[PDB]
Amino acid sequence: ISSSISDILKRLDPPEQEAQIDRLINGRLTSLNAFVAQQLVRSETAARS
Amino acid sequence: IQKVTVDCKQYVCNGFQKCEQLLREYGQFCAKINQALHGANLMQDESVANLFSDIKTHKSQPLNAGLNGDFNLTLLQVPQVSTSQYSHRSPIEDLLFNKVTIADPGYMQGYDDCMKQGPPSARDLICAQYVAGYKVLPPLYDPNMEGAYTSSLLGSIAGAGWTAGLSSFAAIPFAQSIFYRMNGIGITQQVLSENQKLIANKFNQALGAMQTGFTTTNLAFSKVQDAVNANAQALSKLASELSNTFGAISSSISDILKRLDPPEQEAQIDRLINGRLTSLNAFVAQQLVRSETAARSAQLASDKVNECVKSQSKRNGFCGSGTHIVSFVINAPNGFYFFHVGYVPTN
Amino acid sequence: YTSSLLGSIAGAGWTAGLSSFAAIPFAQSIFYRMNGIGITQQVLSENQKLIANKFNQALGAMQTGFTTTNLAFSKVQDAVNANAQALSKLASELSNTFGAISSSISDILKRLDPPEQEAQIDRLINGRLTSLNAFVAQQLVRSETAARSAQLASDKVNECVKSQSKRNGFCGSGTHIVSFVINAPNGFYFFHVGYVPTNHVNVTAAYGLCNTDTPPRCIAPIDGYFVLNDQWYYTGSSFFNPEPITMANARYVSQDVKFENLTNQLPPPLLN
Amino acid sequence: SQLYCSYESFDVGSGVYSVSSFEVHSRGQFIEQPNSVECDFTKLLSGTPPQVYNFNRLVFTNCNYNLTKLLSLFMVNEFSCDGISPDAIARGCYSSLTVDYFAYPLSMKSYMQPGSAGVISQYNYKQSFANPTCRIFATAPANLTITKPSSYSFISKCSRLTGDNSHIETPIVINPGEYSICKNFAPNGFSQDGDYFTRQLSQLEGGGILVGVGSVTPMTDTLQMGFIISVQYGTDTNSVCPMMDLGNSTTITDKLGVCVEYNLYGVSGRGVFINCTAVGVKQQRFVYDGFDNLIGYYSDDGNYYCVRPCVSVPLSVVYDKTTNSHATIFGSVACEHITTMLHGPLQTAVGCVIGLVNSSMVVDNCQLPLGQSLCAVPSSQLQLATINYTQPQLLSPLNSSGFVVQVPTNFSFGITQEYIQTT
Amino acid sequence: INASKADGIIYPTGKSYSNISLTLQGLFPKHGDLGEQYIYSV
Ligand SMILES: *[C@@H]1O[C@H](CO[C@@H]2O[C@@H](C)[C@@H](O)[C@@H](O)[C@@H]2O)[C@@H](O[C@@H]2O[C@H](CO)[C@@H](O)[C@H](O)[C@H]2NC(C)=O)[C@H](O)[C@H]1NC(C)=O
Ligand SMILES: *[C@@H]1O[C@H](CO)[C@@H](O[C@@H]2O[C@H](CO)[C@@H](O)[C@H](O)[C@H]2NC(C)=O)[C@H](O)[C@H]1NC(C)=O
Ligand SMILES: *[C@@H]1O[C@H](CO)[C@@H](O[C@@H]2O[C@H](CO)[C@@H](O)[C@H](O)[C@H]2NC(C)=O)[C@H](O)[C@H]1NC(C)=O
Ligand SMILES: *[C@@H]1O[C@H](CO)[C@@H](O)[C@H](O)[C@H]1NC(C)=O
Ligand SMILES: *[C@@H]1O[C@H](CO)[C@@H](O)[C@H](O)[C@H]1NC(C)=O
Ligand SMILES: *[C@@H]1O[C@H](CO)[C@@H](O)[C@H](O)[C@H]1NC(C)=O
Ligand SMILES: *[C@@H]1O[C@H](CO)[C@@H](O)[C@H](O)[C@H]1NC(C)=O
Repeated sequence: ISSSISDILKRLDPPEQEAQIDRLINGRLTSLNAFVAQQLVRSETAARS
Repeated sequence: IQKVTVDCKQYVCNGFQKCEQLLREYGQFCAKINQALHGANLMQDESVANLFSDIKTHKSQPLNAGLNGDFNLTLLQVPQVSTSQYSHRSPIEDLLFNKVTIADPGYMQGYDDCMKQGPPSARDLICAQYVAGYKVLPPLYDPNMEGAYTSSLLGSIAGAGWTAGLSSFAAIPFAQSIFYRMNGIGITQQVLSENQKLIANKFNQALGAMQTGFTTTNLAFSKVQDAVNANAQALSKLASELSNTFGAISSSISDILKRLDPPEQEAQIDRLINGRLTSLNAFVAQQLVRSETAARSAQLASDKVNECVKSQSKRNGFCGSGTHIVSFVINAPNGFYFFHVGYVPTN
Repeated sequence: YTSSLLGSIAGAGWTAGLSSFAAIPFAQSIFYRMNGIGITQQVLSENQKLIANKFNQALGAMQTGFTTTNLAFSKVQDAVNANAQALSKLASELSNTFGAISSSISDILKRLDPPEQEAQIDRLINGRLTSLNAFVAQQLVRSETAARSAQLASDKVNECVKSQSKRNGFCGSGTHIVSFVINAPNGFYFFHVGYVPTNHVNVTAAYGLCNTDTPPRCIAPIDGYFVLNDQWYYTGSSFFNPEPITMANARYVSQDVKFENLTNQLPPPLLN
Repeated sequence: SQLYCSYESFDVGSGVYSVSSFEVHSRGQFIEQPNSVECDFTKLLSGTPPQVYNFNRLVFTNCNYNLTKLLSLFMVNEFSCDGISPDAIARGCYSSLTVDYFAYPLSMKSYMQPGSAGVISQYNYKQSFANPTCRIFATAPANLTITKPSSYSFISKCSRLTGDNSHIETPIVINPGEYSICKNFAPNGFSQDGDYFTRQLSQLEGGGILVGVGSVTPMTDTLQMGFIISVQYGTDTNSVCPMMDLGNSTTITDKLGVCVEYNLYGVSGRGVFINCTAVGVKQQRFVYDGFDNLIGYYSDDGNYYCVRPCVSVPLSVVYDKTTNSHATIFGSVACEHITTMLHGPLQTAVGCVIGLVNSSMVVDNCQLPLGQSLCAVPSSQLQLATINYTQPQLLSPLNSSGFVVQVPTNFSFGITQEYIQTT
Repeated sequence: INASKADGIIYPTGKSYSNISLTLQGLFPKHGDLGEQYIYSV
């Protein structure tokens, strides 16, 4: 419902607020994985340059 | 790099009939993962084969068992009779391979050993390949064949130092070849004649020092450990992401099938399918990057063999620091380990 | 751009820069290139038509080299398949349901009513946005790879096409003589022509020759080998042809104990 | 044929491909269930149910129960479960079972939904979602031992009066699965509607005046009850199992090393059991890894068994399109496993292979490399051949003063082709 | 409480672990906590 946990906690009650927060946790972890892979290639490219 | 392929049906669904029924919708995506990984491993096989075609020695010369003139090359020479299993492994190569922790994949009896092993061992990540679904593949050449290509480089004969090109093969002994290489950097034959045995003592002490130079503080040996860890961390990501719940009640299909009924259990399995299929895509995407990176680095390895091992380099910084005299190469886990020998003035 | 590289002139070969431009005919450039790898002009002047016949055989043979067995020609298909697979991934991800009741937005609207249809559509939105992010990341990595491979392409043309590299392995195997490059799908295609010896003769050589005088004057070959055929002779490194020792092929060096001490039939450099 | 289906084409290039391992089969059962006691429901079945704010809680740990009898006595009007389903309760084991039962009218079942702002959630009962839980509203049997209460009552107010003297009022709300301090006003139910109760709170309780108001609704023709049921997994060495007919206890002694289904004191699954040196604490019946997987077991036989996961043999297919023949590579598995436990073969460095013929050939170039310097050369069966290492030509050093060289006598021009991608 | 001697540590309720180091959520005492001392006349 919102990108912010604050809005999720203000608008919902369990067990629904956990499912909505779990949407962000899985999304941000997957985004963090993409940041790591992107940074690794950039780190290796600059290491051979 | 370590060649890995996955069984998309097994990795996503783990042999559960109900999950595989849902996976029929995503059947196209499972097939592409098997084909991207397969295509990325043919590149490895072509890369390795083309590398050893460039490293190949057309003609070589005999070398004495150890003391060549006054230079001692026992560390770089394959023994006449070898107690160890590897027929073409040098003593310095044994020390390098004895200093790095590599889990044995068991290319021919690994499946039986994993069943026999009750207590956990260092091959737990290896034995997880028959559980999760991935498969570590054997390399194109066995270690004996790899050692043959590198051993033939020590006695490789090319044209003389003053000769043009590589169209002739001169049978100049190792000692006389070292003195010519030192003569091309500013050491007269009058100096070489007078300090002939001093040079041999200097060269021998340098070769004997690298026997204890395999430490984590060294940059070159630090890289050989990172290559092994990168292979191990690629398998760890495969196994660890099989415990990701992806918002479901459990990461194991058994627990979902034991606590829920349709239509809710099919939705929970769909969470694992989508999460695991996306994880495989990331694993495939980074495997292509690693394979291409190693393929390009496999090109650089042959360039340094033809510029440091088979010929003395007039470059600066290339083929090691200082003024290049000679360079040797040994097989190392996932690549080569060069010993560039230079001329470092001290006074 | 590529077809102009064939008639380009950059220098005399023995010159040391790009400043000058010498209009030496293509025939005379190859022979100077072959003389740089260790073949004397006497062999070239005697085997003039033999070299051309060998060269024309090589140029006609590369017509039949365009097969999947060839490594270089396979890399051409691999690049086209890399481009094709990029478009295939975009098309395939629109057949992905991402857990929705369908992969078609039309089906979701047909099958469902709000607020349930918005959730199913939002499921496709997040999946397709994630797929495009993965597509963009792959395209950037490919673009950098092609960018850094284009730098090597400029390196290859300058060293292999516009000159004769002395580096083994680079500009092809054997001994580099001339490299031709042509336009290829998504890159360039080279033809590294090399000098490949086919037969050999084992001959005794000498590191150098000295005379029994004070101080002992000693000489060494310039770019070939001192060779026996009791007299000594000069031969090219890349071809066997005993020739007299002279200032054209003998270079003075300091005295060494591994050189031959000569007393009879001395070469002209060691006389007087 | 699986390779054709994977590539979705009858035309597939010649190569070595990884195909799916065939499905592994269970080969027996390993059941170890105790003759545990019967879960005591005599409080729920013999007595007057309490009110919603004074609910009774039953925790069952090491017992079996007959869910058919409980479900036959009651008539469920609506159940809402999250995290688990009632059938799963009816067919599986769990470490514990918590049942909070109380009298509750069906007309007010809306006030027990998650997120209600009404008085039931604030002051009487709030369901906890930390465990797989279900909420059940049913009707008690008419003429059994369950006796109807006088009426249904709930707490309508529970506040604290602390201001200048009493003007400031603050409600007191209950955390999930907890009682209200206003329960002690009328622990057996409110006598009349709008009963007003006042207590002076001690200093250790925070001080102030506690005010509680009770609301009473008339009793219905049939007793209506509400149940909040929660279960736990992996938190005990013994399980609460409904009386499902699993079968007799079996011994794994005769089936060591094979993959069988197991039901060990309520923990179910599939895997391979191996005799192992005892590790871990015996008092705790199971040994787990970091990832919460069962890796060890202690049995009534007195041994410690390592529980290896049920696995399948990897498979690979070698295809040659021109000669139209194939071979199967069983990777990392010796031929004794295939030959004697399959539900001729040749042992190679890459595993056990069926289809190839050991002609002891050596080949310089082969386009089907199996790995470890092994490749398949087509012939009408493919033949197992070894990649050849051409021995370098040897030139002995010259014994005389000079050195010996090999100069060319004839030559050719070799065109090496290379492709560099640019865009 | 030292917690390097495993002081006041409650074992997992129904599981066991062998030769592994794990992180667990649970009710554990604080390191260096002096607590409250009680003396009996005995
Ligand atoms: C199965 O359980 C144990 C095996 O434990 C072994 O311990 C080591 C000695 C080593 O061999 C490990 O690989 C094994 O895990 C056996 O129990 C003991 O067996 C011995 C010999 O038979 C006997 O003297 C002891 O009294 C036994 N102790 C107990 C507590 O039972 C057991 O016999 C094995 N059963 C088999 C192999 O059928
Ligand atoms: C040449 O080098 C080898 C390797 O260092 C020397 O062999 C060593 O000799 C002593 C005792 O045998 C020890 O340092 C090692 O155990 C040997 N290393 C081996 C066998 O690998 C050998 O002595 C050297 N040769 C000369 C003439 O000094
Ligand atoms: C916490 O425990 C550690 C280890 O049990 C204590 O360190 C020990 O200190 C004693 C001195 O009393 C030494 O004899 C031991 O060798 C130490 N063990 C080690 C270092 O492993 C530490 O002192 C304790 N902390 C306290 C008591 O505050
Ligand atoms: C040449 O003469 C010098 C001086 O007498 C001697 O040292 C050297 O060994 C001789 N070499 C040969 C090849 O005769
Ligand atoms: C459970 O109860 C039903 C009906 O009361 C009965 O038929 C069945 O035998 C009982 N099972 C056990 C194990 O007592
Ligand atoms: C093939 O047969 C020969 C016969 O002795 C044997 O030496 C060889 O090991 C066999 N090949 C394999 C792969 O077992
Ligand atoms: C315990 O684990 C260590 C690794 O930290 C390992 O070296 C050791 O062999 C293990 N011991 C047993 C009995 O498994």
